[PDB]
Amino acid sequence: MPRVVPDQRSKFENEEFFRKLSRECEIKYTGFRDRPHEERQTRFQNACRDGRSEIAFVATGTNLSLQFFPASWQGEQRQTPSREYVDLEREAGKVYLKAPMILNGVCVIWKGWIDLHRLDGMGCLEFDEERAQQEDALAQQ
Repeated sequence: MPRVVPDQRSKFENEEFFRKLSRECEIKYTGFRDRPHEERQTRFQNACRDGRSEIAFVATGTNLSLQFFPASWQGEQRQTPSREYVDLEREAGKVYLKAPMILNGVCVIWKGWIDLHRLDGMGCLEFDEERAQQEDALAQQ
């Protein structure tokens, strides 16, 4: 029972929420900051160390827990935060990340940056055309 639909991009491109979300729109923190927000700033930057953060989406007020790390890491058991997938450097004031997730029978990727002052930023969704193809290969051998 595969999860990839005939046209994964068809849904990621035609689906409404999937579309409005497939794009880029304001985002903010709404995970474990409900209590220690100002600290959450470090909890988030500290979570970026483990390639995992909890970001909220202003588009439709949807909570999202994503795991961002270099997918090209094989055997590297140790978890290291690289600006390749999880940035924590001053490349534009805030820090942006990229993580590959599984959305409605389609390979998706959420990318966005968080502001280290207000604890909010800009997020967006994207579809994976590199892995999407393999789904066909693996699903079809």
